[PDB]
Amino acid sequence: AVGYQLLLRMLSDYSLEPTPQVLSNAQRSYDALMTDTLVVPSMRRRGDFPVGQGNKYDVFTSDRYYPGDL
Amino acid sequence: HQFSSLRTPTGDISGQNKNNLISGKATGRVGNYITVAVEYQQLEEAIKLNQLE
Repeated sequence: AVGYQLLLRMLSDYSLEPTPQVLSNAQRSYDALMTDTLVVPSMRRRGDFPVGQGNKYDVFTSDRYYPGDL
Repeated sequence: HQFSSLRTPTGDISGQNKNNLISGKATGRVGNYITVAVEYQQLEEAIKLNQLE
C-alpha cells in the first residue's frame, strides 16, 4: 500500500503515466488497508431516555435514565 | 475567686492589710475550615450514581 501510493505520488517527478493495471493494484491494496483500519461507532442512548421498570432501577440499577455519551 | 485569711489575737484592728479582687478570663475561639472538595466528570459519576448520594 505505502509503496504504491509513493509510486503514484512520484511518477510525476520523472514525468510518466501510471498504467491501468498499476492503478487497479494500488486500489486493491489501499482497500485492504482501509479494511484493516476500519472501525464503526455505536450510537449511545440520548440521555433522557427512560430505562424502564423492568430493569429494577429501584434496587439493581441506580439510574432511572441512561447516562448518555461519556 | 479565691481568698486568704489573717491570724491576729486582737479585735479593734479595723485598719490593716486587706485582700484584693482580681478577675480572670477564659477565651474560646474558632478554628480553620474542615473542607473536602472533589472535581469530576458528571457523566462518569452518573453512570452508576444518581443524585450523588
